[PDB]
Amino acid sequence: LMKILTERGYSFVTTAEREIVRDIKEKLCYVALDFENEMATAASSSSLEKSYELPDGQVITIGNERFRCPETLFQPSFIGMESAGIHETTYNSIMKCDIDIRKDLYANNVMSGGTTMYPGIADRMQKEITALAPSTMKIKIIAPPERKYSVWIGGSILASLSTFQQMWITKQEYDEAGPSIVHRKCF
Amino acid sequence: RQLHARVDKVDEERYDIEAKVTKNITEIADLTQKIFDLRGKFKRPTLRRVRISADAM
Repeated sequence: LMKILTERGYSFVTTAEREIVRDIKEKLCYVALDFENEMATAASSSSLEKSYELPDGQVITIGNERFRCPETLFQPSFIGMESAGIHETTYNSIMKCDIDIRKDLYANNVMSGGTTMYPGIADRMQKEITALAPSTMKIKIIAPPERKYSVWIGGSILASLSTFQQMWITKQEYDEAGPSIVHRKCF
Repeated sequence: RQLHARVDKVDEERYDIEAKVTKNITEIADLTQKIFDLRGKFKRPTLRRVRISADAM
């Protein structure tokens, strides 16, 4: 996004400016269910543009860049990465598992963390994986409102489970072994 | 001596009912253990105090 906004005439290079671009993405961006159709209109009309307030009273108006940036999730080549995207990774994680595993993984794709809040992402991911998946099979995405924070919650759940109170490295075992112990005790 | 045979065999039998109820108790423990699993699946997520420090400050 810093580079695409440069193309539009707004240079963001310093720390304050870099923090703003991150904030712009968080408030204005989305992925879109259908990139090409979304770009066909975003690239043609102001009706798909949104203005962001820069903290000096000036504004920046962003159009198809609003989705072309998040689109990197489906097209990593946008940042020089060799990858077919997040739906390829989801797909191969299912495909490389045994066929009696795959049915349960297809039905349980889990969104966690940020980017999962972008408009079109839960629907787009389900569409992108079902497109690679065999027919008959049900492909489904889990994407709760506990977005961007559910992993913290999972931390809270695990830390407080009775099943987990034997999983702790104690300050006895650590002092005797040193930090390499974490490799044997955690996972 | 009939009593001695009786106490031999009935000692055996009370030890046997002992072991039978012992297996009943062991299987109560094990089936109720997998049942602890079953109901924990359902009840563990709430064994937690939540939404305390959210606002008080």
